[PDB]
Amino acid sequence: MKVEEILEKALELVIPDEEEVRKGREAEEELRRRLDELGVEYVFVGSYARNTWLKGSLEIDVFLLFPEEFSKEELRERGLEIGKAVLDSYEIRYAEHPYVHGVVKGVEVDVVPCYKLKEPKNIKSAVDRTPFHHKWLEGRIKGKENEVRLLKGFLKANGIYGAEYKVRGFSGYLCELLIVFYGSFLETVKNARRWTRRTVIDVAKGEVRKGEEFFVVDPVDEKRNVAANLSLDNLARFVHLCREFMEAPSLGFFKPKHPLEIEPERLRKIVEERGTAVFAVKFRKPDIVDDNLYPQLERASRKIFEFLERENFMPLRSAFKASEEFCYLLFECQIKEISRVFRRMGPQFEDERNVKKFLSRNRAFRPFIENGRWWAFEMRKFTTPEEGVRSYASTHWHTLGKNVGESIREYFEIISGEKLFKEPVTAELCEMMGVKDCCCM
Amino acid sequence: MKVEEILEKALELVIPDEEEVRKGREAEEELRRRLDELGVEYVFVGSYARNTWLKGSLEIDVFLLFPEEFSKEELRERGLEIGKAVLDSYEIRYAEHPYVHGVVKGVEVDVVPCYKLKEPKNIKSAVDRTPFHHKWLEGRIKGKENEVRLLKGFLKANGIYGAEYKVRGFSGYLCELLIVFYGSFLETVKNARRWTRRTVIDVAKGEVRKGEEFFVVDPVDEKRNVAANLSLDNLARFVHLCREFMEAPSLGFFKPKHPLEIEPERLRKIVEERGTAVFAVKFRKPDIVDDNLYPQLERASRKIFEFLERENFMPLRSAFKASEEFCYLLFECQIKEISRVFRRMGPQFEDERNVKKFLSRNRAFRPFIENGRWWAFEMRKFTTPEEGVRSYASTHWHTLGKNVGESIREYFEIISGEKLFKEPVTAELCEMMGVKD
RNA sequence: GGAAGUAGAUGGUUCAAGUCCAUUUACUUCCACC
RNA sequence: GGAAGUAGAUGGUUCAAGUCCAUUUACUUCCACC
Ligand SMILES: Nc1ncnc2c1ncn2[C@@H]1O[C@H](COP(=O)(O)OP(=O)(O)OP(=O)(O)O)[C@@H](O)[C@H]1O
Ligand SMILES: Nc1ncnc2c1ncn2[C@@H]1O[C@H](COP(=O)(O)OP(=O)(O)OP(=O)(O)O)[C@@H](O)[C@H]1O
Ligand SMILES: [Mn+2]
Repeated sequence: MKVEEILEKALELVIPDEEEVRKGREAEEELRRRLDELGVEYVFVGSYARNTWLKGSLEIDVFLLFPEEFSKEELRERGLEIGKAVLDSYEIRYAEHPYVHGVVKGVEVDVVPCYKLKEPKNIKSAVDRTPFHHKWLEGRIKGKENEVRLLKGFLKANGIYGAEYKVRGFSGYLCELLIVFYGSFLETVKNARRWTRRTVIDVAKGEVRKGEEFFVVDPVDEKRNVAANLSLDNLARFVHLCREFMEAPSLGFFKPKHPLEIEPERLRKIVEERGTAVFAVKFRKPDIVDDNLYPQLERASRKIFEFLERENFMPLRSAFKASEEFCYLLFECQIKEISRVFRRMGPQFEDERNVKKFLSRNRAFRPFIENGRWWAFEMRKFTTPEEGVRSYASTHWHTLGKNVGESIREYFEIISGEKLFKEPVTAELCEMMGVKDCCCM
Repeated sequence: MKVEEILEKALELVIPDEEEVRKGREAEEELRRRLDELGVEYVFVGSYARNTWLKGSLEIDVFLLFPEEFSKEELRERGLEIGKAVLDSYEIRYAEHPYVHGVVKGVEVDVVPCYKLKEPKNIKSAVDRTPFHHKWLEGRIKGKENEVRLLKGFLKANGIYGAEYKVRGFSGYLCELLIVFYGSFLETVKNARRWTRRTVIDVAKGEVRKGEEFFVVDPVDEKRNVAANLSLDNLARFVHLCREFMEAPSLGFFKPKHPLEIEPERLRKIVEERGTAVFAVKFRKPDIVDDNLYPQLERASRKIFEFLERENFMPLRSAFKASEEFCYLLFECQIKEISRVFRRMGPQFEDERNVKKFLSRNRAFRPFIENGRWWAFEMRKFTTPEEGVRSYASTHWHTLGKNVGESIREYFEIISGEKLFKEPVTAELCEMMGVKD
């Protein structure tokens, strides 16, 4: 179909209906009656206050403005007090900046404490720009909300919406800025296509520039990269998505895909067809927030992956999963088994004193001469990748992030092959190996 | 036994006995008589003519002299004809410069044609320097001819004596030059220790030097490297050898130990203990002289070894063997079997046009992005180093040396596992695998 | 918590470490959690 | 026959390989067979 019609149909996927808006307005009225009764300085920020929220994804943001003089400790104490005071029921978990998550009249709320500033240049808390963002966006976003919703739909469906470490994709606010910078979803997509990894997009200045890295300049604070946590890979995924959408437009880009329930039998065959070593490390999930788990999970992966590569097991790709009570670290290797013996470089034949030291050692085989250098044969303490990481992880748990490294210490195991296939990691496995035709809807 | 007491014993193995020399002088008188009777300018050279041959292996060198006017061909025709005429039973097989190998009274003989030059500069024939070697070295070795004999046995018990491509070792002449430079086998051994690949020995002026690479100058032709064919590794073996002898001297350094008969069962265990892929390419041996063969076996093997590495089989070492009718290229590999899928590198996402082509190629698995750029899983054609070289040797036979290549082109088998060990390549596997029993 | 940078200092590995594998002190950043 | 080198001519691989795998024509050495 023509791109214009594909977008009209996409709007039914991304615009909240009056069921949900009603439910939000009267959630807003209640929240206000409560906060007013409490006589506190507050301000509605975020997608709800600018009507740029997606269908079925409503969350109201209430900011409480405290005096700049307040300590970090007082900011916490009162923040949570009011937040608790104001919600039908609540929940407190945060990685660094304190807030309370909760519900009023069946709708989700974040009540967040912050400092009231005259300038967002220099910032006490980490969220101090948010009420300035809104003030910047408030007038400039009007009548473009649906463009925003389209871009947020396109992103979510394609798994790259959100700046959190779990996603490392596009923040909601980044979406709003882009729509402001580019006019419309379509125009964002059409331009997105020629973003290099060095595209600097200075919204306030209306400029596109070449810099050291991809960088969206926060209108509100110039030092701030709005896309600071957008992975170079997700940037790439996005520009590819754009190029692909404009060749062949489709409502598909706006509907999300889901892993297909794949038989432990079919992927037995797939793995053996590939003939690779695939195994995971299974360990108990440290009870910490998402934004803390995921970097350490990434870290754990890199470290073993690198261990695997300097040990010549020739790793391909790595992935991870965090279930309810377990985390897995998945790997695939080209080498299932390596020989016991390997080569070690020795001193040049002339360097007498070091040659002395080099054959000093007790070795099963005699060292030889090659291209005018001594060389030895020595044994490996392991010959398969599973054996390797079993050893690596046992002795190097410390280096695997503070919390997983500790959970791995208390207990970890290796699962490989069919045993591993009855674990809730198949989706990653499929994804990791580039398995075709295993996603749907 | 002290230092000099080891050269004493060795003398019986290096100096020719009563019988051996006496069979020479008469086999020499017999030779002058036929050659004179033919009326040729000829002159005796080499180890026998300088009383510098090792006991047991004697070879008389006779040089036919000719005017410079003779064509490349003319030199060759008379050279062979006079040769055939002079010897008893005789043999011709050479790689470039025509000589004739034979037997007289019972001993082995070489008769080589060459041109009578004024000076060994712009040397016409290949071997023209030999008379001019003799003319300089005769009167400078008169009495120290037992210092070469000690050096020769030493190097020949170590299989690193002989400049020919099967040995890449020390030339007989070079050893003679090491005595005239140093004065004694022992002193030669002393300095050897601080020899480097950077060494330039100048016999002409008697001066050690750190020039280009290793270079023993010929005082007869300054531009010759008398050490031209000594390998870097074979150098390395001699200099380590001399370090070992100096610190712990033995007669064992003169005994030629006979390549261990390690049973086919024993190393099947060692190879399985090492857990490595160890196979050989077996093919019919081309009917060519050694000097054209061994360089081709070197090349053949080098090329396959380099294939192996670039194919991620992680080879350790290689070796080769020439038998009656067969040749063997041996390899050992860390990887017995590699996965079927591998990674091909794509282009950076920004490059729309190359990304589009890279994605258009039919594969079995979705390509992915990693660290900015596209990557693709691809299926290998072979999963074992054996399947590997079968495929390589099949297609690249021509790059594997002129003749060995032709031979591989006709036929070869890849032998490994149980079948390999019952073939005449065990000696070479031990050496290659660094075995001690 | 993660990442980055600066000035360190230890361990282990190697014939050989400022470089490889870990550890740790000090300091300046940044990101995520809104 | 092998190797080092100067001046080009292709062919395969690959998204791209003037850089990977090969091939080829000249002129230039050099080594082994003594
Ligand atoms: N990573 C971030 N970078 C910049 N601003 C942020 C970030 N996270 C939150 N904010 C600010 O806080 C506001 C509320 O953010 P929140 O995480 O509640 O999502 P949102 O912007 O409301 O959009 P949506 O609800 O559609 O995901 C944002 O509009 C923005 O001003
Ligand atoms: N590669 C070489 N380089 C220089 N000179 C050589 C070479 N090969 C042979 N010659 C010359 O030809 C002569 C005869 O060589 P031949 O191959 O018969 O052995 P040799 O040097 O006489 O010693 P032996 O016969 O004891 O091994 C030598 O004395 C030497 O002068
Ligand atoms: Mn929100």
